[PDB]
Amino acid sequence: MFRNNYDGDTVTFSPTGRLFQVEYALEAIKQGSVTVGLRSNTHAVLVALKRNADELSSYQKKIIKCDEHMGLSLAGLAPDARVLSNYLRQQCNYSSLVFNRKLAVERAGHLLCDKAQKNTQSYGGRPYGVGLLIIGYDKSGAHLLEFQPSGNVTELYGTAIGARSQGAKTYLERTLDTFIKIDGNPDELIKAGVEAISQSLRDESLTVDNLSIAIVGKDTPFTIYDGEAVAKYI
Amino acid sequence: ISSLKQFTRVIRFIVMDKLYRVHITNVLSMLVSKLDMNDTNLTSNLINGIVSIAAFIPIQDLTGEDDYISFESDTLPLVQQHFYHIKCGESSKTFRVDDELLNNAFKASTTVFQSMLKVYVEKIFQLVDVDLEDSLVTKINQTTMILQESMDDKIFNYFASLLNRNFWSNDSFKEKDPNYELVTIPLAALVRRNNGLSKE
Amino acid sequence: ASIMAVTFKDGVILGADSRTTTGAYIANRVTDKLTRVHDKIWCCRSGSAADTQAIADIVQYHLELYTSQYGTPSTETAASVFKELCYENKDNLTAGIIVAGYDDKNKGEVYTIPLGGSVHKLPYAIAGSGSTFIYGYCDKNFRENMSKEETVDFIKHSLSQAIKWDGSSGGVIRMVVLTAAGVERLIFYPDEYEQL
Amino acid sequence: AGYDRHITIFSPEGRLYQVEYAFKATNQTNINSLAVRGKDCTVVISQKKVPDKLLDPTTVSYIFCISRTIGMVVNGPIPDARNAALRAKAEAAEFRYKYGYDMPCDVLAKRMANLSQIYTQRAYMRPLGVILTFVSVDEELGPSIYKTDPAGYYVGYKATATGPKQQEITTNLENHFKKSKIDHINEESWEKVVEFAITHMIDALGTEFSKNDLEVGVATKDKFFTLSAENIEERLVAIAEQD
Amino acid sequence: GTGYDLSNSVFSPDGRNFQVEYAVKAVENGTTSIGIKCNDGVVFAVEKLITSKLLVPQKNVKIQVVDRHIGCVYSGLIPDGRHLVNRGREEAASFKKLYKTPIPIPAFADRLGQYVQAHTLYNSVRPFGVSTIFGGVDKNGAHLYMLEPSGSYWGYKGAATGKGRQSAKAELEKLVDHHPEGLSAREAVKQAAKIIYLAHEDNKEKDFELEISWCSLSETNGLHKFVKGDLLQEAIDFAQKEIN
Amino acid sequence: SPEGRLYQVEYALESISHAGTAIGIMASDGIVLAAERKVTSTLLEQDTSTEKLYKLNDKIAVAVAGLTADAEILINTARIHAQNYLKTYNEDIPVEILVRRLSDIKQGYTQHGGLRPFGVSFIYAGYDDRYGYQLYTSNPSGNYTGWKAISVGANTSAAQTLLQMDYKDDMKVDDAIELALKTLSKTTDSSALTYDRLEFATIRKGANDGEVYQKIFKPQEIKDILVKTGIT
Amino acid sequence: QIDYALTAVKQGVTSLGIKATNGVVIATEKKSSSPLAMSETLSKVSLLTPDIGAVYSGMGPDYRVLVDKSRKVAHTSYKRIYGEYPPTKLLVSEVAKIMQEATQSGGVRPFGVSLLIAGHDEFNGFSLYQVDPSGSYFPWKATAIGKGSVAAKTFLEKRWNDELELEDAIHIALLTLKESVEGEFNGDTIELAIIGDENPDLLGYTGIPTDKGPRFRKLTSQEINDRLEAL
Repeated sequence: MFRNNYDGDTVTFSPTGRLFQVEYALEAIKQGSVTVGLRSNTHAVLVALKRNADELSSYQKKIIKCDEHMGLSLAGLAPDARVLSNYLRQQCNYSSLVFNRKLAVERAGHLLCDKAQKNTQSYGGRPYGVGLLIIGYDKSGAHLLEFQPSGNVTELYGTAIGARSQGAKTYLERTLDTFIKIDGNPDELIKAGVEAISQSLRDESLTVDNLSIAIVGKDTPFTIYDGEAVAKYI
Repeated sequence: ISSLKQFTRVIRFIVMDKLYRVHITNVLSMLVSKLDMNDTNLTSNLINGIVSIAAFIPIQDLTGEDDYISFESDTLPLVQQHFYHIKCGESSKTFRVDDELLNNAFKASTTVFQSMLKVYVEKIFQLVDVDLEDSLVTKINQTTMILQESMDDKIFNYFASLLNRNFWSNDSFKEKDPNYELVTIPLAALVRRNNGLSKE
Repeated sequence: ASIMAVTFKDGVILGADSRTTTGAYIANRVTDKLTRVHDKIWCCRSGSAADTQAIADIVQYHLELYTSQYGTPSTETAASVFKELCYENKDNLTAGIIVAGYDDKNKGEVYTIPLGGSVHKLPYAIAGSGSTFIYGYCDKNFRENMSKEETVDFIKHSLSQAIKWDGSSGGVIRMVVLTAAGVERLIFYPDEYEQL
Repeated sequence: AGYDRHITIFSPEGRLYQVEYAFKATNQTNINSLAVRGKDCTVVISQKKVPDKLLDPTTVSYIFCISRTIGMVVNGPIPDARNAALRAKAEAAEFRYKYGYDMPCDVLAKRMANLSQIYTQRAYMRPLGVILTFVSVDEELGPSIYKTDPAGYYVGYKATATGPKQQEITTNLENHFKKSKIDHINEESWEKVVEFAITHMIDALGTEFSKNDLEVGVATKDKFFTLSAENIEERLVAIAEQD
Repeated sequence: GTGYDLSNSVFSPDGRNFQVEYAVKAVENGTTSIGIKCNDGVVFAVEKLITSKLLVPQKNVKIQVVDRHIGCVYSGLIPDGRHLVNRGREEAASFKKLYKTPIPIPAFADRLGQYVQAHTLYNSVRPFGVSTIFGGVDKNGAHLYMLEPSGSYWGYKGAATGKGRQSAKAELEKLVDHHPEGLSAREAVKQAAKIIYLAHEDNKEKDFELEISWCSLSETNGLHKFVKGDLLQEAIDFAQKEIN
Repeated sequence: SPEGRLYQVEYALESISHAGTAIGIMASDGIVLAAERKVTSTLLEQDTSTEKLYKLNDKIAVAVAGLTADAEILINTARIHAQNYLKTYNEDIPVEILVRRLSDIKQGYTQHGGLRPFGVSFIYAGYDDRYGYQLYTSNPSGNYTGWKAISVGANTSAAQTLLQMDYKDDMKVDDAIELALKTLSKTTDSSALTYDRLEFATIRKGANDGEVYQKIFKPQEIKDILVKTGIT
Repeated sequence: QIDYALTAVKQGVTSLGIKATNGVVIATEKKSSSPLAMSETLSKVSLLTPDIGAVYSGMGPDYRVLVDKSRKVAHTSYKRIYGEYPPTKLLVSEVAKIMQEATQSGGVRPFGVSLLIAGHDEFNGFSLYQVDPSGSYFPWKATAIGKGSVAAKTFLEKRWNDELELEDAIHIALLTLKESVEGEFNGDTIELAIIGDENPDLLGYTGIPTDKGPRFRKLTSQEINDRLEAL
């Protein structure tokens, strides 16, 4: 068989130029449930598929509020998102107190990139192991970002991360010119987010307990719809 | 390191099966050039290969002047085709080649001995300045002396004017405390074979 | 103390008295209040001798090191290193300093750092205890772009007065001329500046 | 296991493997240098090799100005040279401030060699792959040339050489102080001492130099400065019109 | 035994720090990025690859600005570019705060040099995964620098790094050959756009946006503005014409 | 620590049965200490060291069997505890308390297993007005024990036997001076015992009153009591 | 690991020490790493206090930074408290403690030197000590360390009596060094120091009769050659 000598920690470069410990983390993303993100010129939506343990247990929350203008969804390691979603919650709330200024989305991207990067220079600590779709309406429109644990944060119209992420990522890729023109309609942009996350399900059936949706933009502050609130989209 | 031991404990047998033998010139001139100056271990395990190939092979130009010759055009193309075949699940029994082409490949394969020794001698003088020590200094002198004995006068008389040449014009005995052994002895083994070289 | 610096056509000139007093007693009557932080960047000290000395000493360093790495220091920079020390340490210092120097681009440059730690670029600046008496003479008798000996005279008179009227000022009058052609140290004695 | 080859600890025969290797790095640039004493000057010649046509020769320097008085020339990878030069440029500014006189050549060397020693005795820090050649015209000792190495060693030379063809250059000098039987080069103007330093290097390397293949540093009393592109061509022109 | 290449501070038997050489490989396998020094400034250019159709056009900026008058562009691990440019600014603002003048290019370079070089000193921190091209305009004209993971840095007339390294370096040498006095601030921009468009054939699989910024003593009065709108199409259209 | 074993300890506990050889005998009206000196060269300066017999306070003293540079690190800190218990309670420190104070530092490494145990084993001879004369022992185990007579180091198992034989409770001090030398008849790898291979000490009922003198023997004083039989 | 450092000591230039009745002497050779180097710029025999000197065998640098750390400890831990300088016995103790800590501390290797420290304190008289990398230290009538260690140590037993005048011990330590010498043998490749009478000549001042000057004197390039002719 085939052993690896350069995958020990994060302070170690593979001969071909690769940080294996990071490539491995980037894979922890795909070890958690699927979530989807998309935006028009006036709104940004998130759809996540909360996963449960027994028939007898609650469902893991997959979307977290950050400020009244910005929120994110997670696919991957939960505690790593609790830790990052919290840091984001702070900067947002500091840009509010010191400068009385809603923290730009483009900037929380730049700030998380640098936060995750720190965990790939250091001996001892493992990299972050979760992916984040981040949404918000800042002074510059609607916005969506993809946060991989490598540090690479990228701004998009839509994407999807996790278990069978590929079903939606390919729907959105074709729907592009259609949904980014869903301005001034909120109910219709969610109808789309949900018709995309459902390409990534097998014979699987969205219910009031499976579905988690969040939205934000122009004159809608970041709100989260779990439970019965989500029924109208099924 | 494993698949270099697999291959060494089996070199002598490859020199026989009239198909594999073709590869042996290539695999050698590849080992020689891949002789590392930082990895003491990889080098000990390469010399293993290099000396085994020399112990069971005559360093000789076997071309009857047949014009098509050349290592490319005639050997390389075949070697790659055999490998492509072997790699895709297929075995060597399924591998069909003309007894004409496969003997062109084999004879043309015995041309590279000259251009490869210029690269072994180069790699020796680089090793004069390394903290490789003892066990491995010796084993390297065996490879240089075995390589000599498996040489026809055509090739040897070249190897000689190449030690002679490089021994005088060299920028290779700096570092503190050198392994002179690796270069003085291979000279003595030239004079063993050709006393005439001594007078001068 | 009692010090000033003036710019002109060819560069900048620094001037001072030489009298450090503790009380009514002149502890030293030959003080070198013109202190050097670089080839052609000098200062005028006034205030605590112990404070102005310590600072200039520490600036002489910052600039010797700046030279090592980054090269020759703008006159502007010398000033910034002074301000940074004086301002960021205001609560524990009593020093009023005049930084003056010659580069080739701007020629004559002068920065006065009052007590606060503020910094003010000017054509000429006076300071030190006995300055109060010549704000009048100077504003009336100063001109831009003076000749070398025109400026020596302007300083000799201004300082001849300050010393007449101030008890905390006196000694000899020291000058230091900073031009392209080099550093020239001046001295004028009492038998001379009093008869003016 | 076999890990006394990776950190600054003792092999079984009292050897510091990591230091011996560190030395091997000082050649990795492939520049040679030499230094000489005058009646009252000091000179350092280094080679300048600019292969990339995209480079700017003016930024390519292995000669560092450490103080008004003190010059340093490094054999070794550029990154390590600068790490050392910056630390010396600052140990010598601090020295002037704390102690009131300019920092003397041999003291700066003892202080960098002391430093170079800690690296040689602490697990976690690595020595630098550099050999620092320090020159000056120190106010007490005269022309000075002091060299420190990754080993922690320092000592003062009549003249010296460092790098790849080090011993070819060294043995040329040895045979010219066996012959004038002194500790210096009896010429007054530094110009003739620079010409001499270039001469005995051409002789020893068996190649000619152009105004672009050399870097010259010079120390007189009260100054250490480096020669410009042209200040060298003049020196070369004079060699060629007598030799 | 061996194992001389799993630890960062560690000297190979013949003077080499292997972990650094591996990082250079990560540089070589990333976006291609260049710099050109003209007669009164510098021009910078980068290749932005387009993973999918969903990446937003013009909206994932790679070129970072330092102070007001300095530009940085890097090739490789992008987050390491950011961590380096951050320490780059903390440094350029330490300098300004104390010495008033905004930090001189050569002095800025020496400061990055030491941060990087100092990341090659202990077994417990890995070198940067970027070769960084940076420069600007100071008291004495224009300066272009490049700085690899080892800490090495020099001043270039032009520079490249990235997958399309050897390719750009060669078109770059072509201009330094034809026009020794340097290009015009405006021309250098048209040409940088050519050179990126070419060094893209070494990565022609995916699609790309161009990104240019510059710092010119005549065309942006010493500051580091980006190249946008009409002047950007000016050059995108000049590349298309020298690709066909 | 596999079967309930203190490995890094036994390591050093048996490194002790190599170096040195020391003895302590408690008489009814005094105490005695004694040691053999390490492999000596002709040129080593005999009189200076006092290398294996150290004074701790005017009323306490230890014999060492172990690494010298290692015991000095201990003794230095024990001479101090002595003086802290003075400056603090204005009474001389009680022997057991000093012993425990060390034993506790020994066992400090026998557990915070991030630093290396102690060479060295101690015999302590001391007097305090709470428990007459005392004799104690200190292996790097951390344990201490009471003794009417004891030994540490090479040939330990052997002397413990002769000691058990010739000892009587009514013993005087001079009677115990002999028993100590006498039974470094056997336990001596050097055939024949000299004054220079020795170091000696006593804590008697004073050279005068009802009090307590302490006495580290000068070389000559040894060649004088060696005179009583050993060599003559 | 301490054992490997003692091994770096076992090679590296020979050095020695001899105590007498009225003085101590220590010497080593100055092996020139080149003829280009001026050997006067490096001192193998260093002053610690004006009553105490030291010589080594082994790793050059480790000696330097040990001579420095050593001078300082003489002040920081003695002179600044009691107004006197430290006694040989105790300054030696404070150096052993310094090296013994490089041993038992993590992240650092012990020093590659054995030291010979010679000196005179008012109460203990003359004495000569050896200090090993292990942090152990022993008192010597005379000994040697380094390569020539075994040859010279044997010669010293043969030639040493406890009635030596210091001039006799200088004579010996020159012969002893003549048999081991690696390079040439003169005043430029021998370093010799003594710890003898008080040298008022070398105080630098005159006016207090209670302090009389350094006992430590380092023989000049000349004084050596002079003795080697009548040798």
